[PDB]
Amino acid sequence: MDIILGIRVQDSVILASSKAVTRGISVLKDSDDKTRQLSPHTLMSFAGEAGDTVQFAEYIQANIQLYSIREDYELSPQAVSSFVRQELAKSIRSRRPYQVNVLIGGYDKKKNKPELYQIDYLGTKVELPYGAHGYSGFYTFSLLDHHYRPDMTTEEGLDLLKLCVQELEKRMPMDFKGVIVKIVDKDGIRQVDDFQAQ
Amino acid sequence: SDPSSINGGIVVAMTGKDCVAIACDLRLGSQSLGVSNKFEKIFHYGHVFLGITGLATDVTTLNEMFRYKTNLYKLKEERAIEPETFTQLVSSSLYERRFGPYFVGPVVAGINSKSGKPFIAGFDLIGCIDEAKDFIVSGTASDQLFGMCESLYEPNLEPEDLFETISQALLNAADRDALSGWGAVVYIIKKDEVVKRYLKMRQD
Amino acid sequence: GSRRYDSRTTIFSPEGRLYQVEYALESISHAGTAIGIMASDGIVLAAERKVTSTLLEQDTSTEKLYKLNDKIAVAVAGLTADAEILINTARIHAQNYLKTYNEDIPVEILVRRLSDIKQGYTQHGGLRPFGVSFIYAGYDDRYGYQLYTSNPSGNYTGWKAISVGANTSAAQTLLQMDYKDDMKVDDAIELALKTLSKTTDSSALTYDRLEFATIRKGANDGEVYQKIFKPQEIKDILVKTGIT
Amino acid sequence: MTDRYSFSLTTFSPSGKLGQIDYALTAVKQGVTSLGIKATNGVVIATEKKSSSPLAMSETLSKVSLLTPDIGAVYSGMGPDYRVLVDKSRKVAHTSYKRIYGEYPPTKLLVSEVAKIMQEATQSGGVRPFGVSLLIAGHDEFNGFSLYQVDPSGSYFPWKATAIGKGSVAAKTFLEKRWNDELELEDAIHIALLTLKESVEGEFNGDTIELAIIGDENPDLLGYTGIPTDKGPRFRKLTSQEINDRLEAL
Amino acid sequence: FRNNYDGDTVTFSPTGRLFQVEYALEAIKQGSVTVGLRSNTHAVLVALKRNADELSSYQKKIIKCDEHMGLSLAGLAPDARVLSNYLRQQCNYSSLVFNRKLAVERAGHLLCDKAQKNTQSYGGRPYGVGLLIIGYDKSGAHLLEFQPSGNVTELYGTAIGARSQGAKTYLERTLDTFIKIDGNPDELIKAGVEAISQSLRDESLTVDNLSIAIVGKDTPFTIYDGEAVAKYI
Amino acid sequence: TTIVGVKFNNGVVIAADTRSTQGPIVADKNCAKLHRISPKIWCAGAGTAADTEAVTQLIGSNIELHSLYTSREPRVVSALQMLKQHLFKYQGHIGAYLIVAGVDPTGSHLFSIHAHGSTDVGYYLSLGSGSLAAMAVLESHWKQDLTKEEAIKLASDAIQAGIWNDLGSGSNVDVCVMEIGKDAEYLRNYLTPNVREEKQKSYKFPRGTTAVLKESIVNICD
Amino acid sequence: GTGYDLSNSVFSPDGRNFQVEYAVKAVENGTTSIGIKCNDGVVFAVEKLITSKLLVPQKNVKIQVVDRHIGCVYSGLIPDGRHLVNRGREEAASFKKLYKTPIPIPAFADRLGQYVQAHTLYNSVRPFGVSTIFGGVDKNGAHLYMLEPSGSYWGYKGAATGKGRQSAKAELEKLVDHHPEGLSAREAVKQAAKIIYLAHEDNKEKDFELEISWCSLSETNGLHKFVKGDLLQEAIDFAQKEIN
Amino acid sequence: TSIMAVTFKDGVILGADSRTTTGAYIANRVTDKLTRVHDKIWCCRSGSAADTQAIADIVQYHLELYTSQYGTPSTETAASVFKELCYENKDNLTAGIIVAGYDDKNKGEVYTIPLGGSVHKLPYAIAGSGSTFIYGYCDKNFRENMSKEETVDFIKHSLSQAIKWDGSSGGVIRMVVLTAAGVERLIFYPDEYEQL
Amino acid sequence: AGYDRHITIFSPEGRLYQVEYAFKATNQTNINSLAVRGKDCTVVISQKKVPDKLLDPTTVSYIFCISRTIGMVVNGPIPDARNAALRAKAEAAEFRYKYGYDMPCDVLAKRMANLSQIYTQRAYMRPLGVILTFVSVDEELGPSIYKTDPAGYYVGYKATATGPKQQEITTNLENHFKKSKIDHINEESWEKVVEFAITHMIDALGTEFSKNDLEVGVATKDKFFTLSAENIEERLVAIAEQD
Amino acid sequence: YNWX
Ligand SMILES: [Mg+2]
Ligand SMILES: [Mg+2]
Ligand SMILES: [Mg+2]
Ligand SMILES: [Mg+2]
Ligand SMILES: [Mg+2]
Ligand SMILES: [Mg+2]
Ligand SMILES: [Mg+2]
Repeated sequence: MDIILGIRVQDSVILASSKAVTRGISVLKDSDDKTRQLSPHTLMSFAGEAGDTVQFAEYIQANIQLYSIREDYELSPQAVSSFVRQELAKSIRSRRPYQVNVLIGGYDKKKNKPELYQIDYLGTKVELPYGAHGYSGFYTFSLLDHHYRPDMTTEEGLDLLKLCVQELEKRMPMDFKGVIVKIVDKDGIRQVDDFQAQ
Repeated sequence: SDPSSINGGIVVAMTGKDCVAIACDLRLGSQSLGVSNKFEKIFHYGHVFLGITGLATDVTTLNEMFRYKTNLYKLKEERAIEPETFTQLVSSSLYERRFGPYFVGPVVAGINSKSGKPFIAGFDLIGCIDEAKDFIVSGTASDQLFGMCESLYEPNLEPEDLFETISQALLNAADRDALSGWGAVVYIIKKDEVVKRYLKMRQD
Repeated sequence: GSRRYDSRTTIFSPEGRLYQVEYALESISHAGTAIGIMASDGIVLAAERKVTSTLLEQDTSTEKLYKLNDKIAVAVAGLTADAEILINTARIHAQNYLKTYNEDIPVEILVRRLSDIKQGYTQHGGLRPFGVSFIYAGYDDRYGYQLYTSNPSGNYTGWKAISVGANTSAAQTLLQMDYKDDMKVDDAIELALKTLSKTTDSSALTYDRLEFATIRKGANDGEVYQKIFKPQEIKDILVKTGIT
Repeated sequence: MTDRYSFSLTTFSPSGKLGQIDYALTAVKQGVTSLGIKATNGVVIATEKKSSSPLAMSETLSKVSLLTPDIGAVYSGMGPDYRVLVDKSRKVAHTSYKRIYGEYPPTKLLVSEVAKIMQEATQSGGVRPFGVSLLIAGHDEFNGFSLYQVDPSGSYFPWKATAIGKGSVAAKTFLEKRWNDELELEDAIHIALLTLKESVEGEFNGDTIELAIIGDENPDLLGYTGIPTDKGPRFRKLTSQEINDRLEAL
Repeated sequence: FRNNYDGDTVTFSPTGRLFQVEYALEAIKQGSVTVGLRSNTHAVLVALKRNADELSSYQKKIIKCDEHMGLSLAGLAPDARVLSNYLRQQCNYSSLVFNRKLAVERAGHLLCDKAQKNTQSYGGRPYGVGLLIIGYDKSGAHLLEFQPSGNVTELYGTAIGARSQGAKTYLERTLDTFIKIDGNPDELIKAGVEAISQSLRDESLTVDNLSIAIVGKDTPFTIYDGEAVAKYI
Repeated sequence: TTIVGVKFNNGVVIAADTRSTQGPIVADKNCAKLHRISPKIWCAGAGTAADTEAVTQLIGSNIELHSLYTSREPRVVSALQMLKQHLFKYQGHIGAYLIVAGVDPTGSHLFSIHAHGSTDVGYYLSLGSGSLAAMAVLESHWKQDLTKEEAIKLASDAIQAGIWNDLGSGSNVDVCVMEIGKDAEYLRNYLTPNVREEKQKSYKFPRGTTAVLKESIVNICD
Repeated sequence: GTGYDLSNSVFSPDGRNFQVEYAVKAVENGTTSIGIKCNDGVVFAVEKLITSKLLVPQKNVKIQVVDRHIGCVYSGLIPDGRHLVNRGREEAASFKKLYKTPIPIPAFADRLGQYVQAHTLYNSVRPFGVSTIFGGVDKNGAHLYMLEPSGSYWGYKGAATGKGRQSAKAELEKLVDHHPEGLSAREAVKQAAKIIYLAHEDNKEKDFELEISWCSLSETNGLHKFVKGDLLQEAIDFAQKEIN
Repeated sequence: TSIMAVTFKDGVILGADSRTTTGAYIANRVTDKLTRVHDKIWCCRSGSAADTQAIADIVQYHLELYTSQYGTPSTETAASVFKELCYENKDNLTAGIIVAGYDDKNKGEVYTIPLGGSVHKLPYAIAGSGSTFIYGYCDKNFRENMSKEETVDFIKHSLSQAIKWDGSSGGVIRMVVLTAAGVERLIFYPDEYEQL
Repeated sequence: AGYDRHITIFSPEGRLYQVEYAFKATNQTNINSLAVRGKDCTVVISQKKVPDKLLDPTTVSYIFCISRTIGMVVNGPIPDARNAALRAKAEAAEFRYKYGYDMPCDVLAKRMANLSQIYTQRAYMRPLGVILTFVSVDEELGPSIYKTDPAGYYVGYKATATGPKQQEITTNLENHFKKSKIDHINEESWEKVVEFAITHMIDALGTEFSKNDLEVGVATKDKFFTLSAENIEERLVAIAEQD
Repeated sequence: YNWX
């Protein structure tokens, strides 16, 4: 499976995501953005079966952008995620379940606090300081459990992820061609164009 | 592959002297992987408590389901739902899906506001109501829990005492179960008041 | 054939109005008067009962005020039976929202839904509309206290104070008169009463003829408290204001 | 073939009057009288057995029905419409409550469910409202004793007492005078009997009257013993003999 | 009276008529004309085509239903398409499923029953076109007359549409003559036109006006249009 | 599970154990296996605990209505047809093995229903993992024209057969009697031969034994 | 008011159904047809109006069979008869399939009945514009029936319907009065050609074609067959004899 | 299960054993496998109990309704119903049924519908697991037009053998007699049939 | 509005004319009939009038056998009668299949009534112009007689009659019972009871009867049946000795 | 499930 990580600091949420799309025997693309902006202060990353993955994320995007319009307002993350959980939990007993895991992170302009949610293909949701999906967590959690602290500055977080990715690059069978990182804060969403080395 | 065994979890409730108690552990994992240590499994609707072990997505869903159903009940009847009753609600709500069940094991605890006799009950994944006047258990550490309880239990225990009991039962039975533990919470209940204490336990 | 007996309920009058909607508001104007007034710290709903008697039972009654949520309530003017149907679906949609977003429903959203069901019956279906007018009163985090109104046509609009049923223009003028932007709850109450007392088609305003409710966010708490006034609680409030 | 009457038969007249509803209320007026009275520890309902002939057998025509062991109902209007209303009412009592909560529905609710049934007939395509008004009486652990009236419009109200059909106004008046809030069941049966006397044209006895009450639990009518939580039904229809014994105390 | 009994085909008059059906038959009467007639070996269809102006095509009035059966339409063109389609289908089904060429007499039985369902149901509306059908089968040559009422009659020859009654008499006379035209195709066709001309009035028939179809023993039903009919005036 | 039914001179009786189990583990040490269908028609069930209660209530209900609609007491042959066609509808997936008996204006009746929807009738019957043990007893001591008191012992003995010689059954004995002219009696815990001996010690832990971290109160009322 | 005759299922204030009656009229304005029950079978016959000399002789058959032992003839709106026969056929098949034995006449009848009666129950359909005479042979005897648009049907020693209805029933009663013993099918076939010829006078303005059919336990083994060749001319002639 | 139906002068006789097993355990030793679908048309049931009971109940209905509407039903018909149910629902049924009845015009008739859903009319028929063992005896001892007494014997013997050998059979022998004079219930205990 | 007399809706007076008009249709035939209860039986009689001499008399009946135990008599046009018959039978089978025992007469009635009520409330269905009298000998209640009408009313009678001359007969009978004090004839054999019946019909309708004029039906423990022409004669004969 |  692909790599998906998330970490919530004091004033923001950071998401990292492998940049590769492999198929059977070849690596098809070294620059994939496994993420969609749900609403100007909410970002969702995903990992999973081939098509289901994008298909699913784009659907949630629509269904959210639509609400934002109908109401001239932006749903809180605790809400956007809950919606997402219901959509997933709805399909598990469907004819063909969406096989997607998502990490959702946003900034609650109202509570003026950042939030990160992890939900798996079954609709298992849980709020966390940091999280990951698939095998990734297996190498990273220890690191986080160790070097994480709630009052972390954003800069302190990017270093922590770097430390993480480094381990993964060191001990993980498959080459994921690096990651793409994004930060979610009061000012919205921005992509860190410098992570190939920092 | 055993839906009931992916996420992990245990809950137990016991009756006392004009009081009941219910507790659970805080783990949420994926097979061997511990994931969250803040997955409370005890929910309450008014003065009726329900804990649910099993597959996490179902645990959640059901909870949401019972909120909805208990809220409408209150508007329609203008009084808060009672345990004896709620239980029947849970039971009927599970059997409705007899051939494609929610992989869980609810347990209910609370007290009749009118009558005052403490109440607890449990169920299998499809509705069979397990009525017992002493204790109920559920989760990956069921065997264990049964063991702990059946031994340590004694009728008419006072709030300060029953606490210990339930806590040990949980704590100890958890430690013998790989998939459960990582934290624990216990609710002591009384006609007018209810207390919530978290326990200190191994984190392995 | 069957067309013969079809009262074509959703057609347009040569003048561009919807016969049945128009004819419905009339039905409504004959119903007891209900009123809602928005304060800087609460909202009041009050209403007069139609077709009464010395033997009715007020204690266990609820014919014009209903709870839709722990945060939303409505006052009804029109056929009660119709009202209930819409209310039940209304109650359901609230919970469907909660289950879906783990947050209580914004008043406007609920209202728009109800209205849209109404408009439905207005454009297709071939059925009679709901002889009902609603005034909704509720709270939430986006807009705070809000008061709305929906009528058989489906339109809904927002008000700082409004009334429905019998003697609208009458009461509305009274309101446009004594109401002021920075009012307070305890004061609102008085006004509502005064109005009804000046709009009543019957003798004098007695408790048995009323239904009364308020929504407050008491500074000594956090959760918004809805309180349907128990009978004796109505009589009590009546003396103070000076109706005796 | 097939029901093509998918439009309403109850539209609004320009005066804002619902034709078929008012008309239905009229049919009720023309129907035999029936009434009910609430007491502190019980309630009562009654009517007249308008034997449309002295050749029919009165008992086979229960105008008073049991809906759940703690609730009963009666009407004034068109008997048939009442009957099918009872079925539906007894059924929905299960499908929407006992089959989900394992205990019978409280009165307000059941009544409410019935109202819903009648109202739908006041709007659904292809039907005419029901030509009946009903008074339902019952009890439940949390609300105590209650009495309600349900009109064809669908509206329903709780009454300390009331009556309907033919002499309603007359009777209602008789009641407003004799009722109060400190009555034991026996006393109310009295009143009911008098109030009924006034509307009754001819022979007036236990073979021409039908009464029923809602009171103390009746183990002797349960049918089995063992379960203690269920102490027995509170609804009892009075036998012909149980009636006369009281009349003679006029 | 009438606007109280001619509203729908599901309302009988008090005399027992069926106004809608009856109104339907009238569309036929305002439709152009066409004629059919059969010998013991061939069957012909001659149909006069109507134009709206001297600047249009002359609406085709003949439809091939199968290699062995076909018809002429009189009145509402849409309804003809609809009803010929059904026949094409019920014709296909026989060949496919039973490797059997459908019997004209049955073709009628079907059209009849089809039209009927449309004269006993609310909302419906009778078909508004008359039809003449011809075909060569196992029991020989044939010709049928279809009236929207649901009546289908097998005749030796006939015609329908405006002024029809004219030719109808010509044939009524010429019967003994043509019922013996076996083996000679061209003759039968000439005979068809003669009859057609005894119901003319407006102008004389032309190469753009006419349309003819023929079937029989060693001749697959075929649509001769314009250019080809010159040799028949 | 062990359920039995025995017919006697002017009525019928049924009985059952009270052990409910999830595999080899006792789930309920005294669960009720006797179900009331109507006042005088009771049924006993073994198989999937939940299905026995469900198909029993469902029909109980459908029956209760049917009576009101007919102003007549219910008949067993009815509950029986109702139960059987339902079960047969579901190809055997409703694990309900039942013994249904009771009294009605036509007489006394005793029957059995297997989850695939086949029915049987006789003077004594049993079902469950304890079926064999009891049936043995039943084949050893039955005789026609049993009294009320003789029947009970019989049926009581038979369950005891099951209890002692079948791991799948245990605890107490539930009995219900139904006689032609009297009200029916539900005897829950007719026999209690499996009480726990007093425990040897008491584990009342001295207070404070447990390590707590955080402690708070909860808000119930609105 | 009136209007009691514009919609099928409506009851006049005198309990009649007008639309059904008008239907009867459409029948009366139609050709005649009859049936005669005999000692071991039934015979049916009907008039065919030779609208003109272009109709092909012996080709536009009108009588029909159902299954292999039932004959049907009806007067009025031809097509409607066809439709009715169709259902009859489907209904007969459904009987044989599930019970093996070719359907008994009384059964078949009632079957045609309930269908027709059904067309006098809803205003979205019109009653059938034909009366039908049908019957055949079964396990226990011969059976002859007649069904009117109202869906009423009974068993007949003989029956007639159409414009010549009254002449026939006249000649029919004669037969009944004269041969209580019953009649041999051969005799009956002849007599049938009579009753039609005679009854043709009621419409003596146009020429006609005759058509007959029978079902006899001894002349046709029980199956229903038409009359052709030798046997037919025999009766055509026995007719032109007794007229003068 | 061991069942057979035999046609004779006076009418017909159905007989069967009384054992229903679930594997090798005897669930019911007194089972009545001779079921009535009409006053004078009965059937013998072999195969799944449930499948059979159900099929039978559905035929009693179809016939009761037939009656009301068209009088007393023929046997050929009673069979047709069965055939229809069995043939039409073959994938979900395991029931082999023998229908026997008595008419005033047709005397006695026997039809047998085997697992496939075919219907066969014949002088006699046997079925049930226990029947494998008597195709011999039966084809050998059966004579057309026997007497009641003679037939009860033939049946009594044939089946006693079947019971002897097949463990899926036993209990008691049941017979039912269908004739003008009525319907008779015959029963035979072990102590009699075993030593013959 | 002014169409309120065409469909089953309310007239401003609270009446459903359509129901009322049907009640008049029930008399279109001009046939009376009645029924009475015995000690252990129940009997019904109806006039058999066959005008047209061209009808196979054996097929003219307004009496139907519903179930082995239930018998029904009909006053109304024939087509609407047979309809009701079929459904009665169908409902009778279903009841047995689904519930196990034979459908009680009082029950069959209620079901039929409920069906009628439906036509009273749904504008697509017209009521049927028929009054139905159901009879049998319930294994529980005894000989029974229940009736239903287009209004959807159903009730059980100690005895009853129907047709144009309803009242004549009802009054006649009303007297007999006021005279004897009991709810049923007091004769053991069903044969005398059939007698009593025909007697009273004459004693009120003042007309004499022959065999081809009456139609009769009886009910007994576990069976019901109609009498053959001849069976009746044995009755008509036996009466010409009291009068 | 439970047995039961
Ligand atoms: Mg477990
Ligand atoms: Mg552990
Ligand atoms: Mg054991
Ligand atoms: Mg006539
Ligand atoms: Mg053996
Ligand atoms: Mg109607
Ligand atoms: Mg209509």
